[PDB]
Amino acid sequence: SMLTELIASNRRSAAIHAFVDTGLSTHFKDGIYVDISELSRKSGVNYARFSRLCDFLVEMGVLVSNDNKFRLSDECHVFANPESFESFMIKLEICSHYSNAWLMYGKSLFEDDGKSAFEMAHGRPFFEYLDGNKFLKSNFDALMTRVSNLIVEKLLGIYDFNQHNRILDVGGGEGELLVRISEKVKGKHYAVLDRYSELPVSDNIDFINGNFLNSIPSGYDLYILKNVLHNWSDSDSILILENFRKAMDKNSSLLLINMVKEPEFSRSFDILMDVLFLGKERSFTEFEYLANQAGLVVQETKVIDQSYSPYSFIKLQIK
Amino acid sequence: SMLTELIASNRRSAAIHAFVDTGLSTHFKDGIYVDISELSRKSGVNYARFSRLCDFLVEMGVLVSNDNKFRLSDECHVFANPESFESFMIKLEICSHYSNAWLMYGKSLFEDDGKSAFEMAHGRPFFEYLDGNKFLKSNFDALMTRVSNLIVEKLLGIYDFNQHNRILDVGGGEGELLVRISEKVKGKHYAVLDRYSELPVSDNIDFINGNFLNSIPSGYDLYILKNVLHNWSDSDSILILENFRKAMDKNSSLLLINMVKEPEFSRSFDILMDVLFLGKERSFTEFEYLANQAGLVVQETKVIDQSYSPYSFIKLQIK
Ligand SMILES: Nc1ncnc2c1ncn2[C@@H]1O[C@H](CSCC[C@H](N)C(=O)O)[C@@H](O)[C@H]1O
Ligand SMILES: Nc1ncnc2c1ncn2[C@@H]1O[C@H](CSCC[C@H](N)C(=O)O)[C@@H](O)[C@H]1O
Ligand SMILES: COc1cc(O)cc2c1C(=O)c1c(O)cccc1C2=O
Ligand SMILES: COc1cc(O)cc2c1C(=O)c1c(O)cccc1C2=O
Ligand SMILES: [Cl-]
Ligand SMILES: [Cl-]
Ligand code: NA
Ligand code: NA
Ligand code: NA
Ligand code: NA
Repeated sequence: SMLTELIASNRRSAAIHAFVDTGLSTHFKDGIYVDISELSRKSGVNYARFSRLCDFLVEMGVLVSNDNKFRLSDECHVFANPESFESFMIKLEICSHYSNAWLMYGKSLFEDDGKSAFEMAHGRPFFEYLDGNKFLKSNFDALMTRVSNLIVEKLLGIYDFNQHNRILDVGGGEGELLVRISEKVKGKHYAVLDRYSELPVSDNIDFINGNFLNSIPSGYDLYILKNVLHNWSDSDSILILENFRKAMDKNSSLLLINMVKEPEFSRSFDILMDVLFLGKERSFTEFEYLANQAGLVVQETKVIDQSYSPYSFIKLQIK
Repeated sequence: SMLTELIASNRRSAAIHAFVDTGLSTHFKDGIYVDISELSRKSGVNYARFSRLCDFLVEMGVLVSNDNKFRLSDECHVFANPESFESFMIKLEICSHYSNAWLMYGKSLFEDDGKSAFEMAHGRPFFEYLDGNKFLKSNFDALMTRVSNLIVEKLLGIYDFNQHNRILDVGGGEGELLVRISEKVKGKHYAVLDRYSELPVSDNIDFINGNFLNSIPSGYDLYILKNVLHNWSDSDSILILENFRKAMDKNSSLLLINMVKEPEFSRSFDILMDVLFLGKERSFTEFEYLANQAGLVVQETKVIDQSYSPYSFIKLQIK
């Protein structure tokens, strides 16, 4: 029935995980039709049991069935690429750590101790836990790198980065957003601030071990804060933006770049942010309120279209 | 995007689990519109965070919004009743044991040692593992009891049980099917065979600790095997049906009752049976083949429509 299949939504995620995480999906590059008998002989996957998984993947629209063969659907071409953001998303979505966090979600709703479902499961908040877990950290940082790579071309197209001299990407992770910007916009100073036990190394990138809850370093005319605030409470968000306002002079600019809450799109990500961080999706208006409270003003507003989600682009300056 | 929401199908299951497993759904009995402010004050659930969950549950069609209040959709009325099959399905669907089984599914497809994804995760096959896990055993047996209770009315309607005298339900679990048949079909001898560490007690029900892989007790004129064969390989299924043929005389009948593989219905359950048992869903044709190979012939076939799945009713007799 519709309802029992809704209850069993997890089966769709777990099916995709088996198909993509094993690397079986990498045999379906360039929309090629795959004979499962041949794939079974080449890969050593069980023919009868994988054929049954392929029938389910057809039902979900991941595979297209023709002439006793299967191809990826046009939109699922990304599953053939293990470097795609969707491949890294699949690795994490139903990993044990996320699963066990989701199992504490119900209980998390009856607590007001500021402990995420993730912390209730694993004993530390998300990013603190990732310091001790290479699987989660490597794959999460990899995922953030892939979605950074996807938006950078559109970002360069809607904002003049050439006007700026000193650029700091705050919570920039592996720092791939600025590495890509630095390749198109030459002759600037490029710095990336995050939590680093060992500093990353990249050509003409200054990696700074820091904490945006404590302080943001002064002496940059461009600050970038991309996909950070949705990991934080309203109070922690205001604290971060206040730390920016203190670090900024009259001429400096802050680019607040985030996935933005719109009524046309699914709320599933809003619930994941609650489970992992006690974070939330915010509308442009809700972002603007937090900026105002922190003593910042909106100079420019733009919407950037990504395949998976709309993005708010908010240029901020001190009042 | 549709694709990222497909990858994140698990979030739908986890949201329903948080809503139902906490008992919050039990505040929505009799299609009543609930004020979330009042529910938050009464239950101690966080208002803002539960309201966000309610928005996701409306999106999924579990909740219906009117006048800033929420009711269960008509089909989701079952979530208000903690004794419903749908409540027990929710409890098990994303429990840690099922999740960890699903995470071994990919690896299971490359092995041919007869070890299920579940056994690979947990160290024993499903039913053996349940002997040492009260959470899994009690909830699984409860789920089977609820779905037995749902089918009994239509089953009595399509077959004359009054013609029989000695009736054995094989792998009958808690014995709910025969207990319900017994209270509408009086004056018979009722027996239930399963794997019991302690024999259940029920009025005029003979509970038998047995093993249908080894032997079925003879002398019954009606045998019932409901929702067993989908837990077993084709070879183990033939063995079970062979043990019936040995136990049966000319006059005895075997009612093979099972969820049946139809093209119109989802293959998700077929994949779950692979993960948990190296089992599978079968068409009437495939069931008839197994029966024939065991030396049983089809006397009559009927289709029983249940809300969640179509059922095959197959009356079998010795050659
Ligand atoms: N207290 C803190 N100080 C600095 N960085 C922090 C932090 N807590 C979390 N972070 C970092 O914040 C980042 C959030 S994920 C976003 C990464 C990057 N801006 C992008 O959009 O692709 C992570 O890299 C995490 O390590
Ligand atoms: N070797 C074995 N011998 C007997 N019963 C077995 C068995 N292995 C598993 N079972 C039982 O088979 C049942 C499968 S679930 C089906 C239960 C019931 N017939 C119903 O339709 O609701 C479980 O109760 C399980 O304990
Ligand atoms: C916990 O996951 C995230 C944390 C972030 O700070 C930002 C993103 C994510 C995501 O999981 C994510 C995703 O799964 C798909 C597309 C984008 C993102 C994030 O930007
Ligand atoms: C392990 O799960 C099952 C094993 C069975 O032998 C029969 C059923 C199930 C189910 O999980 C199940 C379900 O989740 C929802 C409706 C029916 C069933 C079974 O009949
Ligand atoms: Cl997402
Ligand atoms: Cl089901
Ligand atoms: Na719970
Ligand atoms: Na189940
Ligand atoms: Na889970
Ligand atoms: Na889990």
